Amino acid sequence: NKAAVVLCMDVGFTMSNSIPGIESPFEQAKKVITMFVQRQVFAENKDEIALVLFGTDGTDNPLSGGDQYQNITVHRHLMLPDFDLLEDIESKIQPGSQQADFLDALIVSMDVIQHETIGKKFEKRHIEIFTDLSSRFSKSQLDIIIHSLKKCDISLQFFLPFSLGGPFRLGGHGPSFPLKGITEQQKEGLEIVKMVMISLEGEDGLDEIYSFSESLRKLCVFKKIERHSIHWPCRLTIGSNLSIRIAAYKSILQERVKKTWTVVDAKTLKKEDIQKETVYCLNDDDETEVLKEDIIQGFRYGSDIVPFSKVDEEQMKYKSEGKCFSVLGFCKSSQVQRRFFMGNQVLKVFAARDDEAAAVALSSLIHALDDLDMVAIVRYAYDKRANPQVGVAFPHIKHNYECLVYVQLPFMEDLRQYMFSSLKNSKKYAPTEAQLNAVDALIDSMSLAKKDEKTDTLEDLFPTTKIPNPRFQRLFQCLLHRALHPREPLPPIQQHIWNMLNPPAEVTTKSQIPLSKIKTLFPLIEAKK
Amino acid sequence: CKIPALDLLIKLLQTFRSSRLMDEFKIGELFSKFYGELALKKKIPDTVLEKVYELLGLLGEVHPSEMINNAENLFRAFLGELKTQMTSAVREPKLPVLAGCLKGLSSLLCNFTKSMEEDPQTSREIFNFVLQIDLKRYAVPSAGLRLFALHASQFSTCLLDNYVSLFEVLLKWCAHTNVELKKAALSALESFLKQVSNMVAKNAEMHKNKLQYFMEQFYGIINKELSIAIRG
Amino acid sequence: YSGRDSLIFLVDASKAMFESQSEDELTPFDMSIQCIQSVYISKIISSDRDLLAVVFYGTEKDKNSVNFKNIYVLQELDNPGAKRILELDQFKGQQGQKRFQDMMGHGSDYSLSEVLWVCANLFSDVQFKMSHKRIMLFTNEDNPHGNDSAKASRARTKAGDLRDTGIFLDLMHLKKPGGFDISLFYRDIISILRVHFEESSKLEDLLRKVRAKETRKRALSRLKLKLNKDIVISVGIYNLVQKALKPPPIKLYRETNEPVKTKTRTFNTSTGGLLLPSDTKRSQIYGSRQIILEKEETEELKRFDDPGLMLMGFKPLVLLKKHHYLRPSLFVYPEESLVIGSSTLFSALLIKCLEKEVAALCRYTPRRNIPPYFVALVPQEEELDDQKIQVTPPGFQLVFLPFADDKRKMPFTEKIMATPEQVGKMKAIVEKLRFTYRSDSFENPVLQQHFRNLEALALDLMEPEQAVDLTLPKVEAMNKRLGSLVDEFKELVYPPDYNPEG
Amino acid sequence: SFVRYKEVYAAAAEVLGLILRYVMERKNILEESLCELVAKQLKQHQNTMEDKFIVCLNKVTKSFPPLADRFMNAVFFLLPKFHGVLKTLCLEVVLCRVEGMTELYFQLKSKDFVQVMRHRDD
Amino acid sequence: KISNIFEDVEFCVMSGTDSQPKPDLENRIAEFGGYIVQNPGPDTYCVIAGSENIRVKNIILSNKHDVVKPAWLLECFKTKSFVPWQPRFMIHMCPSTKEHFAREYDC
Amino acid sequence: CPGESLINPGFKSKKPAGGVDFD
Amino acid sequence: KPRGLFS
DNA sequence: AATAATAGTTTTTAGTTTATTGGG
DNA sequence: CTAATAAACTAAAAACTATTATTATG
Repeated sequence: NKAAVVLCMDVGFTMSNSIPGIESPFEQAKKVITMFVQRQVFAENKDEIALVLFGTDGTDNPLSGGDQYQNITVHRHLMLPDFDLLEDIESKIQPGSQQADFLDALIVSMDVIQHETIGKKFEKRHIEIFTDLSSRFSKSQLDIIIHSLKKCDISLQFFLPFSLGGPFRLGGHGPSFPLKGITEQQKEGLEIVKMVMISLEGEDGLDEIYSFSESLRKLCVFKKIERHSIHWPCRLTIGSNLSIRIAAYKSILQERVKKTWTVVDAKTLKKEDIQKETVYCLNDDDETEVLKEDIIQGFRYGSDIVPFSKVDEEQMKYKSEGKCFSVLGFCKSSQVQRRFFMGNQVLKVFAARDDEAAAVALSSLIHALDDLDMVAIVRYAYDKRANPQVGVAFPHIKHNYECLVYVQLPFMEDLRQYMFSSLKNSKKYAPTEAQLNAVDALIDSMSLAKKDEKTDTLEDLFPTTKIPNPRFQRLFQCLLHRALHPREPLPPIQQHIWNMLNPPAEVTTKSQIPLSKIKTLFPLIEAKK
Repeated sequence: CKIPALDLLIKLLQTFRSSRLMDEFKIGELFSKFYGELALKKKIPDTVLEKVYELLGLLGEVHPSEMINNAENLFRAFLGELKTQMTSAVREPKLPVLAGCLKGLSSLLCNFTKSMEEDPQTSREIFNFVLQIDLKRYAVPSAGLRLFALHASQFSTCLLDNYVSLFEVLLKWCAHTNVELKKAALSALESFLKQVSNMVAKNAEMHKNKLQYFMEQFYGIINKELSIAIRG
Repeated sequence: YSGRDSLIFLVDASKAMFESQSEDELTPFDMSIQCIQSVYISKIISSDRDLLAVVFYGTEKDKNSVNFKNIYVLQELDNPGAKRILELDQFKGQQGQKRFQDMMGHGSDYSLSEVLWVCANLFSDVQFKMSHKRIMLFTNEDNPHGNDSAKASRARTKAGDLRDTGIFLDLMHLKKPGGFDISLFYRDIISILRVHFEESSKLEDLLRKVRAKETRKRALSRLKLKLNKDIVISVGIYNLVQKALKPPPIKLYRETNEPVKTKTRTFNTSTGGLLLPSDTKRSQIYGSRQIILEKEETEELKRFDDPGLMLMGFKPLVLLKKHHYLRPSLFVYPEESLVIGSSTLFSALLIKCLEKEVAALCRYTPRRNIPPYFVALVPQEEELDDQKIQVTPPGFQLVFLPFADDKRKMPFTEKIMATPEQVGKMKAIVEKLRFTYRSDSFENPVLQQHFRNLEALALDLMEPEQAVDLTLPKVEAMNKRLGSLVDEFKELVYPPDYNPEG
Repeated sequence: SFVRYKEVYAAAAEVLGLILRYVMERKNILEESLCELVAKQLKQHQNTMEDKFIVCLNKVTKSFPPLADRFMNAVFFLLPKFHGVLKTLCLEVVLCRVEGMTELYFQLKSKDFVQVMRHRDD
Repeated sequence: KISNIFEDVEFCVMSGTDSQPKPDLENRIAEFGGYIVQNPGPDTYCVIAGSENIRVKNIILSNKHDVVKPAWLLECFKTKSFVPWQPRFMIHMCPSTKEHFAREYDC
Repeated sequence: CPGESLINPGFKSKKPAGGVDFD
Repeated sequence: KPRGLFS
């Protein structure tokens, strides 16, 4: 279903003035809208997007009247996002000398939503606000806005160039704004934003505020109009006397390309001009033509290849039942290693949804398996056209729900005997103690973990799994460029891609001296390519 | 398609060179056969097997319009792959065997086609300018020098530029081991001198290049250097 | 690469091979027949690339180049085809051995020096890099050549010289109502107690057809891990597990069995003539505009980093989620060819990351035309079995990390607890259903069925061998070890009238 | 034993075979232990591939025939493997053993003397 | 060849090992004009049945070909005349010989 | 060879598949 | 909980 | 008168074909 | 009021041994 998301973006000259050495809030906001809108148009999102702009010299809003709702220009109504949206983001977004109360723009864009949320189906109605919190304003409608939001079901977010609270990086790991360089106008705006969100959402109101930098390298940008992957409605079976329905889900699922490169002509730019055929012709006798069924299949057999059609195999091959998830037995959790984790997906499976008895049964599973340190062997079959597989099932407890994770297990044919040697047997390559201490000093200076103080948990200085694939970012960059600049070469790789790709270089500065220790203590020759 | 295929290709080659213009017109069918065979989307055969290009280069036939038109498609594909592989953008500024084979093809085909009546001339010129290293065998640069020597006139008005750069590249190529490089560079250089002499004879800007490039190098020259200046 | 395996098969042609203490048990000849058929099938499944031969002695009719009488060779060193299987199954069976006696000799004098000579010559005939020299005799008496002392001496001299040349002979215990004793003519002429009245020489496993397949010491890929930008480590990346499947359809002509050349061709719709690579443009029509592009920059977007590894840092293993698992884990072994001295470094870093339990997170690019992903490196130590043979290689188990867009969303689930009695109920259930794990006991029954079908049709059997579906529980013992636990847990959790479905 | 160039073991086998023809100038042999060492080296990493093996066997047996007895079958085994001058090397090696001539007719006919004697090389 | 009546009748020789080896059957059918193919072709009318295989079972599952025993073709050959189909060698026939059996008798 | 299948020495010795066996 | 341009 | 890239085998593998559900 | 989705299916590109012309010397 569609979503009626709108944008109430500050265009005032306050953010258009960049602080020397710090990226302008105007330009960071432009970066965020560009990245969101390219991820929206290229994915061809059906959710309707509109836009109003405050801090603008012009005023063409339906709520005019003077000193309120003024200096605010509504540009795009709720229709689909396109490349003309990119053009307007790049061209029409200009430093707006005029300033206005952002609350009036909020009410303008709410009226815009009400104008265009009708006549179209919608599973979500939304507004956000780009603001450096330094634009001229008067806090008058803020609580009126909170009430109007509660009465119109419209969600919000306020972005700042300022961080919420590592090398200084934009789109990477580290700071992206001075920690105390925010003006008192920005501080009072932050207090207003905080109170608005704690009145609207709740304790996650501080979990409601974010910034441009982490936007420029993460994909939460698409979390609440998001629709989860297709579930697996099936029934796990216990031997021959028990069976419970399931709603399986694939938590880890590597993202694929949505569109392949269609082979169009170079003379008319058409797939229609590109017609192809496969010619089965005997590899000898001047390529004697063979009918597409006169070619049949064989299989390799020892020192020969026996002709063996697929029909003879399928007419008796043991085929899977279909959507069936049959348990086989149980093994200890210590008997399974990550090397036996087969497949690319992670089946974050769940019991029968909306069946609280299934929830009780699943909780019993989680508790007893955790206490027994015990894993389950279940035969899995996606459907009848999918061959059966063996897999390991182990409990996975989240802070809000217990769950079971199913990962495919290997067969005997999967295993390969690849012999190696004993590294510790290498007395000629025994690690000298000084080298070991240099390695330890490096690792300590190279460690990417910080023990979170006043807690008991540990952090990672380079959390990567929470970051999307960097190739899609530059891929869409070049896609939009080539679309807009077919005559111009593809753009280079954005710096933020390196920043998100590179780890915190402060750890590297720590490791510098131990790096010298290692390179002095270890003889490492090189082979030329 | 293997060493037998390689030997077959060279045998047919030497057959065309030896026997020609007696029944070497029964090959247009075979020409189109090879044209479609290479035009196969599943083009497996190795770059060594690409001496077919010299085979595709044809001089034993009266050349009906058919292979004349097919030659344009040949040239576009060849310039495309030259651009692809010359640039290091494919992890290689390298062409293992394709470049010399294309040189031979164009040598046998440009004889009757593509003089300076069109822009794509200087387009195909751009590729040979980079000719860096050939690792002790030095086939491709000398091959390009020979190819230019054959169709130097096909490149006039786009060689009246960069007098020096072409001058020193000719000097270095003729001053390198594998003396075939030397003689190919000498032939390309003398063809270059022929063309520049004709054009400056027909340039009203004669005095310009005269006091600009010819007189200076001729005085500066004074092994074969002095002989080369004498020829110039 | 390492050499191949030479498996030499040689049976006696006499009455001892054709007789038993109980003829219901298949005679030594026929028993050797199912042994050779089974090992041929196993080799076809697993290692159908080496060379296998069949030769006879004792037969009064001989056929060999040396013209050694009573030494008749049947098949040269050959890969086992269906032809060999069928031509050995005709003599398979007690009726088949009578056919053998009729059309083939059985029972005559012979010298072991003769068979050693002919097998040495046959091994001399091969033209391949070689590693294994295995000769497998088939006889049920040790004496017959110890009877002739000169014959025994020359035979043992020849065998000793051959084993000096690496020719490795393995004794096969064979059933004999008189016995097949060792340390009488054996343990002094074989390179390596009971009178071996039985035939136990691992013949059980020789009859155990193996549905396995693995390559011969094949290198997957060797990479060079750059530390920061200049210090580089040569590493060998390998797997102890790799997906296997049925061989792909080998296309062949239905009228000649000849693989028909399958050449595809894109051609102009305007003309019908072939499309040149220039004629085709890459297009992805986003919105209303068709973005036209080409292959070189397409892969230059697919590729982003050089083949190698770019280290990110060190982190305790606790910083990874158990559900976080991108692609199946690999193993990393030190390599001392491109960078020498990295074995000392590998041992040092292995021990040090063992001490601090710090994983090596790394930006990894296997080759060109592939994005640099992020991988977790955990020290995978050497594990020695009972005989101190490394069952887990020393090195690093490399674990792969997904991305934010590479994780689908999970709808919120209720965490509704279960009473401790239910927990104990399933604890008893699982304790009844408890056993150990071993991956060699698990297979794909579909794949096994494929293998058996292909064999039996190539074997021209009236019926395919039936794959055992080990991916299905035994319901009898299941309900035996559940009993009242299932319905007790039901009434504890589920209403009796409300099944989990409907 | 070192093999980066043919010359190393070539000249080495030269001098060692000469030793074998001149240890006590053949008026005595008490350093037969040294000959055992060189024979073990012949086994040591030259009974696996055995290419330089035949070369050193050549050079030592030209000066000292009575050593190829330990490798008769070996040279019989590797003859079909070799096809170049290695064939002639093996042939002269077995030619040095007139003492080793007890019965080789069956060997050569089994080792297919026919092809090489038909194989016309001067 | 010598007898055109056995020509133009195509046999998918897949199993004939009862009393005479397969190559001899191939030679004799080549002499008498019956066409030979090793896998089911586009004009397959009859398939020889001499031994039980998985492929023979799959052919039995289909209804397109005649389960012919080699002794029947031997009788047709030594009598120098193709004989009409009658059930003493027959398991799975073709619809046309369903019509043939019907027009001569019942099953 | 210990730890190596006698059918294909150099390849790990194969034990028969057992499947599931409740205890 | 993100909302909007983070959705 | 010698050494040195170098194509010829396996190994995945990214797009491709089937359909099977999930809407609409 | 029509609609993703693995799966088996191809291609398809790259790594894995692996010999083998090639100057340098004459």
